[PDB]
Amino acid sequence: EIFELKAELNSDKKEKKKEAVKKVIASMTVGKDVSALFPDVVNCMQTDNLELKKLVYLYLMNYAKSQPDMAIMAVNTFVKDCEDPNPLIRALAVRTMGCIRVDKITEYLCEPLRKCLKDEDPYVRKTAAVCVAKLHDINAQLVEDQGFLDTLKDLISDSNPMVVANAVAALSEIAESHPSSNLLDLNPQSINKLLTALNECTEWGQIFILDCLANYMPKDDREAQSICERVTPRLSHANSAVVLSAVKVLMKFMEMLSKDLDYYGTLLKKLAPPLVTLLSAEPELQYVALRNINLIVQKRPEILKHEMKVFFVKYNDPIYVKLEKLDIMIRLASQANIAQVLAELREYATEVDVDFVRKAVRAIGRCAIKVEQSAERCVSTLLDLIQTKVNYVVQEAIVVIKDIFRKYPNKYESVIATLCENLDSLDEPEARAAMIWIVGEYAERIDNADELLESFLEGFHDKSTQVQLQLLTAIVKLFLKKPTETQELVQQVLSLATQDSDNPDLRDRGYIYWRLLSTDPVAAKEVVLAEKPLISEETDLIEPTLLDELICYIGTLASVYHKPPSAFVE
Amino acid sequence: PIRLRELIRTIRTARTQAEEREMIQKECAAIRSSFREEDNTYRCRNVAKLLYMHMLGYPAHFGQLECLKLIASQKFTDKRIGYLGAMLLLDERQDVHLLMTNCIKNDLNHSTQFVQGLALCTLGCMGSSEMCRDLAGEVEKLLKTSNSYLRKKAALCAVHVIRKVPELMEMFLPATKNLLNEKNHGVLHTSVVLLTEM
Amino acid sequence: MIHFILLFSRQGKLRLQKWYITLPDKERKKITREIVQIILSRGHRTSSFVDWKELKLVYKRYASLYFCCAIENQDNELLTLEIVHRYVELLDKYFGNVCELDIIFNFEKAYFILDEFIIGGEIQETSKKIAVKAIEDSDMLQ
Amino acid sequence: SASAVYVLDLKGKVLICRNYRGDVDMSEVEHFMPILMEKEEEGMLSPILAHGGVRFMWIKHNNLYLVATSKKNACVSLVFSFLYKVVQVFSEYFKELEEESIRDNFVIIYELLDELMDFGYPQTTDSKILQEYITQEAPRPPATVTNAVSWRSEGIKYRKNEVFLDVIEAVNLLVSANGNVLRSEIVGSIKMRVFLSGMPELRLGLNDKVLFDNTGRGKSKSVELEDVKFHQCVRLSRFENDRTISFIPPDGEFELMSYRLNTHVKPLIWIESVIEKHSHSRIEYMVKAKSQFKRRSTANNVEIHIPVPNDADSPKFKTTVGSVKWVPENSEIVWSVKSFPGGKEYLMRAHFGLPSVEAEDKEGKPPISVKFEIPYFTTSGIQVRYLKIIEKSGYQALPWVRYITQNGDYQLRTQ
Amino acid sequence: GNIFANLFKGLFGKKEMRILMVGLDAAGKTTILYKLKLGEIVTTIPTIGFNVETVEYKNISFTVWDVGGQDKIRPLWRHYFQNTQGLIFVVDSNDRERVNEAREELMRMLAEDELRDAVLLVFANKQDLPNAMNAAEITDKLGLHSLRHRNWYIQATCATSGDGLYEGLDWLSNQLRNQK
Amino acid sequence: DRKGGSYSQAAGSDSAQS
Amino acid sequence: KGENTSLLHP
Ligand SMILES: Nc1nc2c(ncn2[C@@H]2O[C@H](COP(=O)(O)OP(=O)(O)OP(=O)(O)O)[C@@H](O)[C@H]2O)c(=O)[nH]1
Ligand SMILES: [Mg+2]
Repeated sequence: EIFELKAELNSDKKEKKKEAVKKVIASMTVGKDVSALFPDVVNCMQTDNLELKKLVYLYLMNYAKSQPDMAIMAVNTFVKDCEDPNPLIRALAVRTMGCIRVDKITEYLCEPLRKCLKDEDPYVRKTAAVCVAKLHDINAQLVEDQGFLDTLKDLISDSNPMVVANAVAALSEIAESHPSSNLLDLNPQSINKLLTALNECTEWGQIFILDCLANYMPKDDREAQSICERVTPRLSHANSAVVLSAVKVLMKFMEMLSKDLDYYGTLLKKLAPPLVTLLSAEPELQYVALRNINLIVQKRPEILKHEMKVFFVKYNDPIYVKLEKLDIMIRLASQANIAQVLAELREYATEVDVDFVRKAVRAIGRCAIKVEQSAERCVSTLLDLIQTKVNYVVQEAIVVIKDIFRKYPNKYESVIATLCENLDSLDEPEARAAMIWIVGEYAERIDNADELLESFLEGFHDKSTQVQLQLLTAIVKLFLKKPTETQELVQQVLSLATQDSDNPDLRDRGYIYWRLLSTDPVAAKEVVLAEKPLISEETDLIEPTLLDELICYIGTLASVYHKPPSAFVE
Repeated sequence: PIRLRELIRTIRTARTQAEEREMIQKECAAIRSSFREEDNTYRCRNVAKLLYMHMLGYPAHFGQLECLKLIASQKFTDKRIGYLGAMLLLDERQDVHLLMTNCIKNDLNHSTQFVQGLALCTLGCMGSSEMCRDLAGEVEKLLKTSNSYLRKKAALCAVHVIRKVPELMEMFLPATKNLLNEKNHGVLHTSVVLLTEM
Repeated sequence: MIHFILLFSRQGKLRLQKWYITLPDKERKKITREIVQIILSRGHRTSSFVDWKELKLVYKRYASLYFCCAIENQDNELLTLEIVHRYVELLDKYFGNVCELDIIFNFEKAYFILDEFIIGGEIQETSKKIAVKAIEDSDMLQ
Repeated sequence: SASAVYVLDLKGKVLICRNYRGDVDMSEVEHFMPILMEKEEEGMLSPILAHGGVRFMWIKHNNLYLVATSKKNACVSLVFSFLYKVVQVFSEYFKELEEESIRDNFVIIYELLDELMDFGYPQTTDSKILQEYITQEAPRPPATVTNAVSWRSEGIKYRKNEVFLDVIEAVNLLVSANGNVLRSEIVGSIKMRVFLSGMPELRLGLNDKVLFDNTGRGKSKSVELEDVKFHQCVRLSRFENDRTISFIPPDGEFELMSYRLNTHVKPLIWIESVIEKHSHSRIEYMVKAKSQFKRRSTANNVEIHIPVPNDADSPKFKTTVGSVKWVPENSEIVWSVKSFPGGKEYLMRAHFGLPSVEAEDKEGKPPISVKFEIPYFTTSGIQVRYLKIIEKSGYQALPWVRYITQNGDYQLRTQ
Repeated sequence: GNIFANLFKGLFGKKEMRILMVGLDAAGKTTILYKLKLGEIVTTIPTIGFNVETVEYKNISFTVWDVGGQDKIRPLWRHYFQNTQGLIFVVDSNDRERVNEAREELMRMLAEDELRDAVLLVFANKQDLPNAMNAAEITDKLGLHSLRHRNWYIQATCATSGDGLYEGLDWLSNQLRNQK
Repeated sequence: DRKGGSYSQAAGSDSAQS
Repeated sequence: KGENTSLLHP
């Protein structure tokens, strides 16, 4: 096996050497630890056929960190191959040299990189540009000593737009790890030159050319207007990332644009069709598009204000896309499309996804809280859902009703009778507590509030801390409001929560309630049953400082998670 | 009437989860069509395929009445298939085991030692709080018999009934008295287990 | 008494299952998945005993396919292993060099043998030849 | 900024891996399968995974998921675009996407992976251009990659100059259960199979609404495409200046332009379906399909998928025209119609059995989907006006184009 | 297609038909089924489950599925409504207090949209005591004539004797079979 | 012929627009 | 394979 393979690889016949190389590649791909034979394959490296040279280079790259000591026998071969007339061989050698993760090998590779930096072949130039970035990532000090920054800077100002884009990408990668000292930023002439090659750059080069403008900060409207005019054609790119990159560049440039001029209006009008087109991409890109829309929605919501139909989740849409569709609809929800939003939510409540149902209920509640003009419609929909006899739907409706009552309970007394008998046997802590709180605060439209609380007092000492606290608060409120029918109920609650209640917070609350009852029951009406101020809703809009930073970081990992780039990298 | 081996080979030939689900649905459509026709000749193959699909993770709710019908059947293979289906897809929470009490009572007095044993095993495996209430009288009748192969089954059924109905242990005291002289190891083990449970 | 007995393969596929506790179908599936994950996520020196949900879940696989049991905390643990070994030997004797292929195809015979051997989580016959003779007599009835 | 591009299998085995940056250990792929299983089993499964400080963002292919590990704050959109380009290249090179070719085409697969991306930054993605430098059955790289034109190889000569176009229409209609259409979007698709000699510069011309308004002829039938996306060959500057679509078509079939605009017209097919499902006893399917399209057009291969009960068995079909078949694998009534003349009306009366025992869990309401495909029908009214084929040598081109209308996202919500 | 085999089978008798056995407990259903199948008055314990048997008469295999009248088994009659072609109702004229319950159960069973082709088959059971009513008083009390699109037939059978079974079988055969 | 509509020849440019 | 092997190999 191993001995036979070594003998075949140590033969003078190329027909057996190629088969041995193929078998070694298959074993490594099949999951065989062939790193022990690295020195044996070192001899069979300088071959005229390019088919075996690529396999040897790949094996060395995959077996470079494993046997760094045995890799010292390849510098001469790389140096010899870095001068072959064929551009493909030189490019392969340059790619393999930078892929070798050897600390003692990159030192001697500086000369080949310098020689290939000024290569006439555009493929050789691209390979050298990639190898320079790889070496800088491996060793920044070696790259700085070699003086490759000056050569990289001149790459952008030369011919071969593919090579220029590769050099720009390498410079951006180097500056990304750089401490911002001695930045590679360029004046407006460099930006114009890069834009000149943007129309001739490839799909991959287009992203590299557009990423450079993401760091530049415009200072004048004329420069910003020219940049916007040049990036306008980028919205008609078939590549989804190119369109996203153009949109991000336009958003970044809009921070210096003036809304008084008509350029801002044209940019806003030309961006909605791009968002609509991006919303029809692959399901994998659907999540990225939704994240980008949510990030840009909080900044300029007037662009996609009239775009509501495209936010509807499709039947075959993925779960990750369905969840983002609800968030997009909630962020773009308005009274103009309130009926459409309610209809979409009603249809989303007939599915089978428990997580999807909970998300739909939360979105409906958020839409009802945000806009008070559709409060009656939301209440009617919640009542219909509660009558639908769905356990998860019932819990979601109970939570939504409890949230709405604390927000807009002035005209919420017309639904207390319907919720008085709505299957209170549900044991969900998020629903039972909400129902208890609603009964305690809304103990005026129901004449059987005391009777309902009797069923919930059977296991108050062993139900839950939050549930017990809510029940105690409801009992105290009922006693303060109507103490004739709840005189003994308050005493029983105090006895159960003060004598048999071992909860520290619950025991303290019970003791405080007992002291208030025994001190001044009249004062408890103005102390306990007081008019609370308006509840401050938790705003879903991000902080303006984070939005500005998130605006520049568009299409990256920090945008999908909606977190700062330094709060997620390791 | 596809054979169980053919269905197993077809299932093993499925690689993708979606492909396996599609094949299972295609087989279940034919199974439901055969059941709706009141098939009685090759019902064993359909029952085996349905049991395999249920064990493979497919629903078998519609295949409840067919098992009840096969339990009260006369074919030995059909009776065995019905007993297996009742043991597998039948439980206390099913709510369809109430009708199985009549079938168990009918098969409890069967002269065949295998049908009665199969019914007793099914009752022990799927004992209910109400089935044991209406089956306690028949269990005690078989507990006083001298059938060595049936003594262990009767002891197991009594133990299951006592576990399901602890208040019915009073009816087993006069039946297990003077039962420590059994020569058979299984009968002695069953008697010891019943005494320990009591 | 054995709460449940499950025959599952190393890949996770279950070739046999017999639970003596009336549980919901979704609950039973979740319990089976958890047991498979625990057994599949255990080493070869775990003692073949697991206390899952206060149940002495014993795992003892003599081949690629393993075996599982659910014994309450009221009896010895070695008794379950002895019973499992006896059941495996009886199945091999009845089948004749029992392999994984015959288990999937001959699941009905294995279920019948288990029913004739263990009923309600407890054993039905201590001997190994009497059970084989009874199974053969039952099968010969047609 | 992908660190390593790897290809897994349905059993979690990595069929092929290609490290790009090397900042992530190769042993992290083992936890990808358990992480994916946990995410799927808890509803948190997403194409972008995260193994601690390393993110595994990948999409699911026909047979394997192309998961690419990354560590820095790399562009997820760039990774997705690279994965899509790799999938397209594999489809162009390999006719099938399965495990049979991964273990059989490794010699060319490794070379393609090495040449496509270096250090996580792809440089070449054209399958036609890449086919001249990497073959499975090597000369210097072609000048097309180095030159600006990376989508049209020079020196191509053919006996004839014939280009076949395809105006493919996608009718997407989202009809709610109330009977009203919510989302009605029609996306145009102009796909051309360019086969000419040399490097012609195609100058496509149509009766665009914007172009007609600019020229002053905004009174005839003009297509008002909300979104018009040109291909890589289409010059963005020319389209931005005066709506001039000037580009060099590639050698073969490719997507040049893709119109996309909303539609405010009535549906070409009106489906009136009823569900007289008795409580565990029987069910009725009073489905009536009315063709609102033009009578001169025929919908070839009409496939109206009607979701029948999942547990329905012993069904009887009472229809008028077309073959109706129930597929147990799909669990729906396939209203298959070979040819549907415009204005035709098909009435169906379903009747299937139902078990007495109710289902343990709900199954939802799948939407009814129609698969009508009527060629030679242009609902949007957009007609090609001209196609300026200009070559330096000088030749008489014979361009061709066809209009095909099919049903896209034409799903009808159930009641 | 060829139907020569079907014609040959029908020349000597091919139709079998089906039947159902429903009614209240202790209504003579088990005894009636035993008399129809065997011909003897067999005493059995109350039907906890159900009894399935077949009767061969006039070249037709009349399969009968007895259903008990237990309170917990009253709503279980819907299981036999699938693939059911016949239905026979046994009344209990000896239970005045249970007559209303039996009528309500019959009305509830007749209020199913799936069991519509099953003609009515009323059997006057317990026709041995002087307190039993005639074949019209029970029908008038139950309002069998008010069953629109339902073919009901009242027949009185004595469990101890067995008289009237032949007439009921002939009526059922005439209602099911519409040939010579 | 061909399913989906027979192929039709296209013009060269807008002859009516000069 | 590993499945055709006997459970106990006896
Ligand atoms: N002596 C006598 N008893 C009758 C007569 N007709 C009905 N019965 C009573 O009706 C009962 C009939 O029981 P079965 O025939 O065994 O079965 P069933 O009619 O379905 O009654 P259940 O088993 O309780 O559902 C008998 O127990 C008798 O007490 C009759 O003509 N003479
Ligand atoms: Mg009876």
